[PDB]
Amino acid sequence: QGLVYCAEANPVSFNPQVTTTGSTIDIIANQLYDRLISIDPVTAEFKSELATDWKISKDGKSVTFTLRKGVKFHTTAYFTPTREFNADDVIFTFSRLFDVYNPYHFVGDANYPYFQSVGIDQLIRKIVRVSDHQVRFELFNAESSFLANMATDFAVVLSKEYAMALKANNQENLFDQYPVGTGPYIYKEYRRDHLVRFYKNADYWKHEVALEQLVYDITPNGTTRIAKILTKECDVTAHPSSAQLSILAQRDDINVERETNLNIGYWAFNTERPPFDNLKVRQALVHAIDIEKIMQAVYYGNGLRARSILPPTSWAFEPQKNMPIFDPQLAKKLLTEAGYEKGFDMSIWAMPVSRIYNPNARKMAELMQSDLRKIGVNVNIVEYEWNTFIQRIGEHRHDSVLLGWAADTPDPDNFFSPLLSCTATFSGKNPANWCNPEFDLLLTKALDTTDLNLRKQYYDAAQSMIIEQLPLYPIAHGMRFQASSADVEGITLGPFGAISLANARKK
Repeated sequence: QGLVYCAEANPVSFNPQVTTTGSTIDIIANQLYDRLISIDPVTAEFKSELATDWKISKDGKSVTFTLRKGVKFHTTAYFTPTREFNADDVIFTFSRLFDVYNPYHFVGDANYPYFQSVGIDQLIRKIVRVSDHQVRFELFNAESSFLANMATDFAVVLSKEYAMALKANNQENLFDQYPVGTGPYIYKEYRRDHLVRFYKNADYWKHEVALEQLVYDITPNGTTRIAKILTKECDVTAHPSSAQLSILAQRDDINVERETNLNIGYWAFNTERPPFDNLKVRQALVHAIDIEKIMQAVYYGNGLRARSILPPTSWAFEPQKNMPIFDPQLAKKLLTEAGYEKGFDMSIWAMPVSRIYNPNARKMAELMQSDLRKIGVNVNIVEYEWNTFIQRIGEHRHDSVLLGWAADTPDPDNFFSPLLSCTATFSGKNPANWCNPEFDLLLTKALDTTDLNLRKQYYDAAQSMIIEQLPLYPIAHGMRFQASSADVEGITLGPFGAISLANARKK
């Protein structure tokens, strides 16, 4: 038997290294690949994946991974391995991110958005082959988030042999399109904007894989995904429309999981674009927004109002005393002092698809447009296809944007570096377009130490800084939902990271 998953977007690649977009990661990361290590969703301890063991040196500058033996790369229509997984695959995979001499470093777009945002090339000096099944990472400095970064869905292990065979024929451009991994499923077919089809990996190292066939039905329209699960054309539906949760709840043969999750939905200002570079304007705009109306009409009472950019479940969470409160009069008063008592036009870019942190950006934008009109700010709503949308926000084309972040790890840095740091801005991320070295300094110091208390102190000051300067306005944290036919079991919906179907089964 097989399983049909209704995906909300086309995958932008079959290599997790080149995107941070959940829509893509959900499809490819846990299905085709494995990592060196993962993070236990309950205890937050690192768990063995392709690494059986790891040790950090005294000074935190060397990390040694012992590797699993007997691990096979996929046999696909286009590739048949000659050897089992080893240290060379690790050294190739990760050096491709930071080493300009790696022959794939510049392949495709030459962009690795997560890794560049956390400044990977200022972190890894080199990777040493101590033996066939052991490698040592040498770092320029200790970073307390390093293992957490090696546990992200982006840190998959690629095939050096495949990479090299394609290079010998000048077909490096196929590497990221026709993937080879060690994961539970294998690439069979992809039809742009229609479907992707994976097959069971009969050689999977970790366990026997239950499903023979995995199909992703690319279906951007939220109501259509509801429709498809109701008619049983799909067995699993990504990100169900909150307006249709009640309908799904009433169907006996449909299960809907609802889980707490580390995420933030926010309204980011393009801080390099006047007038949004003016702090008074940013303050004015936020006080104009009826957030409680939003908690009700958008999140349907299922979200938690944001008290900080960090979700209350983050270990560094600290509620901010000066969170802006809804006050149109105060909003009007600031707008004037900012020099805009006749207001101005502005765009609010809205996502076309439901996300954990914002189930309906369009509706939220419309509510905001209505609120803002009341103080003379004329909003036009901008919206594009999901992947196009992410790309243009990455180019900072917008005045302001409704976006957010679903955390890939429970390490608080995962909210800060990829979101608000200088390097993030220079790597096509950071919707606020905010480069503040004094803020970046706090994040560096939080990483110079492993001491939780010391880290939290810096994250406390980082949190306060975001509220004072308002590069973005934290709005809410959402629940993670997923709908599936009652015939489906073994699906993992955790508090961070992408979906996995590795243990999925029917009946």
